[PDB]
Amino acid sequence: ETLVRPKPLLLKLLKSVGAQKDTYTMKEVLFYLGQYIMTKRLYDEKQQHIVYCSNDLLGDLFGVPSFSVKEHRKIYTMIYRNLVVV
Amino acid sequence: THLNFTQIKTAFALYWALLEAQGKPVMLDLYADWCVACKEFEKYTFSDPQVQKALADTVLLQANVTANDAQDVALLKHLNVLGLPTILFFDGQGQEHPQARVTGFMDAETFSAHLRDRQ
Repeated sequence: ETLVRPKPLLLKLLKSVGAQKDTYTMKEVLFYLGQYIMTKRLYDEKQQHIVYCSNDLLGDLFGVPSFSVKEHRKIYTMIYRNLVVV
Repeated sequence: THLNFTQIKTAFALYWALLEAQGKPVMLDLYADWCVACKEFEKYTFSDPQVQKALADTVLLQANVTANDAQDVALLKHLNVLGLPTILFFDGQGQEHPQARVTGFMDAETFSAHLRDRQ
């Protein structure tokens, strides 16, 4: 929704799924993030709402071994912990 | 002329989509060609500009399972869908209200009544 500048790490990931910008809306960041997980297939095929980042940049960036997409707020904070605002 | 729905394939895409909503209520239309009731739904009910406005505050999702491939069946099994048409509703935290499943055809009016049983 509102404009934000991803930190070095969240940018390095974001450029990897075809974002060329340096400044994004929120909905964008969420979108390109979803894509990174689909791309690297970090979700469990059985329980698709479960994401394994331990052993991947996303783990270091969120600082957890795994998480459930079901926990909206937690992920939102883990993201925001890698932005700043215009 | 047609409502604007973002397409989904995997259960992941759905769960990610519910996150991206955060706050907005969500509607999920399962769709297929071989489901006439679905194309009937699309053309007659989602064109109707009364419907369209009752959904303007609501995020709109669509799965196309016409292929009935593995990712299509996993989605359907996980969602516990028995057959099309099926339309699913989510409150703002992304939990489905199963009471408010639609499992049949409805016109513009009946739909807008069922949108008095949403979220």
